[PDB]
Amino acid sequence: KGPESDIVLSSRIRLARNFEHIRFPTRYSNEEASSIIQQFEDQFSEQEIPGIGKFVLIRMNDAQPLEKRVLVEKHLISPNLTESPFGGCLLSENEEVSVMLNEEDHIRIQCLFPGFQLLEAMKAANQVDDWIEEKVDYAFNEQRGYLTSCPTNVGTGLRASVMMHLPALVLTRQINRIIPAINQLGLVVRGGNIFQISNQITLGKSEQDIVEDLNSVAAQLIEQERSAREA
Amino acid sequence: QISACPKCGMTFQQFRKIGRFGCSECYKTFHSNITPILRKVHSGNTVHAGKIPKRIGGNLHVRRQIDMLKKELESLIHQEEFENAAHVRDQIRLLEQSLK
Ligand SMILES: [Zn+2]
Repeated sequence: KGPESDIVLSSRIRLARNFEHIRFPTRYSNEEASSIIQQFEDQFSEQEIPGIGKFVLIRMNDAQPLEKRVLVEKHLISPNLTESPFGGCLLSENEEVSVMLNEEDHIRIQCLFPGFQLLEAMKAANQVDDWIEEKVDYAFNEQRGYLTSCPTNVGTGLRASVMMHLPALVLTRQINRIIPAINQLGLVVRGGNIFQISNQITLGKSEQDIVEDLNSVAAQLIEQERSAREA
Repeated sequence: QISACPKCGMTFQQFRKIGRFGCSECYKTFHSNITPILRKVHSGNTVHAGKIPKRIGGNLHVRRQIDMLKKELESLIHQEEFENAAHVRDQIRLLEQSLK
């Protein structure tokens, strides 16, 4: 499903956020960790945002182990959070929009869509962002931006990813020239024919500029893989 | 100098080892030291050109007004237009009462 289902496997948007007045997961107490996940149960767990759907909180404490396996596989949570006591996943019925809680940051919003639809995913994630912001005091600073545990995330707190299947570009030996070009363009690639492309930096650019550039480059890859298949 | 975070507790040398911040206020406490770090991670960039949250964004604009106004007061006091410094004193009170 999704635009370019043949080529792009998915489009991912991730927004890291922390409570202003609560210690980051590096030093916060268990009571602090518990309050965040209760504040999410109370104010978000049975709530609809229109167009995105109903969210339902999964407390990891209450979650069966194989349930956590499926959440890991489906990419709704990360492996560290399976053993996290107060970790949680606030998930839409659609399972496309999720809000991971008490992992590296207090909050990590995720939009994972099928096609090549970065912007739809940006738009959706900024909605969940503003929604949570209505009732949660974000750890923000007008000069440095959103404040996160790692400095690799500070600023926009946005990590944007596109997953692409490019068999023909591997076969044509083109792939060897393209990875060097991606890097010099402010993006990073990782891995038999599946590549994931994300933004390098999170400070000094706007979120529009981040998604814009990632989208532009992904678009040209889409046209190159299609041209290599026609060959 | 070399202080610790009044809330995290974390001191800069801890931050060097661990590589992860303690709380909001570690950015405040290590501001000077962080900037070379950000310059290096984000291709020389150091200032958020991004998004302002909705709710608290307006309260942060008010604190900007306040502080500009706090400076107009200071000139006016070094100058001697004191009828107008009376005005700014009360303008600042106004903007803080709106926060309350
Ligand atoms: Zn701090």
